Amino acid sequence: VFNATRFASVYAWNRKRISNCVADYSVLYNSASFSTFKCYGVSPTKLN
Amino acid sequence: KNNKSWMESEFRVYSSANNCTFEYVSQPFLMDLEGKQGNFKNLREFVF
Repeated sequence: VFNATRFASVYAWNRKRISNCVADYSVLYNSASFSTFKCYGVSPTKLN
Repeated sequence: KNNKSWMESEFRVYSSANNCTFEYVSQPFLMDLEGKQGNFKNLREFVF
């Protein structure tokens, strides 16, 4: 999703359903490849 | 009966599918579709 070919519009957003899998989120927080990283209600290290 | 090849034609499982939450597909294999007559030779028991 982050490295997708092209993103959708603000009113017809491409909602990707994610289920039955795992993923590292601390690497995304420390990826140094994002402009905005704002998590509300939960820390990026807590949700891991 | 004849010129058989035991090939699949009809797939009448369902009409449509939407709002999927789980998906899984096993590795490719070749099922023994050879239709034989007589007594029962295999017993596949399952519990759900």
